[PDB]
Amino acid sequence: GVIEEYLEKSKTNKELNDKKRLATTGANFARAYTVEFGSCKFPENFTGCQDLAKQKKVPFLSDDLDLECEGKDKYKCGSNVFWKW
Amino acid sequence: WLAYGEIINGRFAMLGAAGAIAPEILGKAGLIPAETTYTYWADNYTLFVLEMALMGFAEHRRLQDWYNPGSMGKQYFLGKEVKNGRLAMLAILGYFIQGLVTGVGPYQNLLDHLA
Repeated sequence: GVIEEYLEKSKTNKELNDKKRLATTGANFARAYTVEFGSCKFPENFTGCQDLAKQKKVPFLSDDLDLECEGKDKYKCGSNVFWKW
Repeated sequence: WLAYGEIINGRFAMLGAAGAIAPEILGKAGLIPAETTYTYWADNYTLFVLEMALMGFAEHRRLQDWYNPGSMGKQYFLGKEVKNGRLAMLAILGYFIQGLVTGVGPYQNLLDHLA
């Protein structure tokens, strides 16, 4: 009808947020775009090593296994049982 | 109907799906993971097993549109006998099970094979 605005474009046409800065979606991939691992590449290292793990999803925690080795520094403890070696 | 007639195709049919669940690896499901890289998935972005509609429509009717008559071809185009096969029906049933009822892709050893 109006004449006037059309209840105003940059508020009606307010889906100028199907473009805007909507890296609210988009650029949640292009930070994971570089994602890891180690990070990145190498060392530590392309599986497996993995199967299993950073990332997948899922789930699930996660840990696990001390962080390591308590035990398995040969064996553990330690300086380094003792225990007996 | 048929009967008896609907085994050979069942034969070839499951064979490929059974073939899916053996020569695979796999890679999703997920579940457990994460369920749903290439592009991401490239895979359209989400929900697209309805090409199957067309596709699983496009083979079976396209098989039978057969029938030798086959019409479906067409004009042109340029725009103990259940004992045998039916025990065979079982041993193909079966090794869906163990090929699924634990993980295959074991890959537990033994040694190593690549690596």
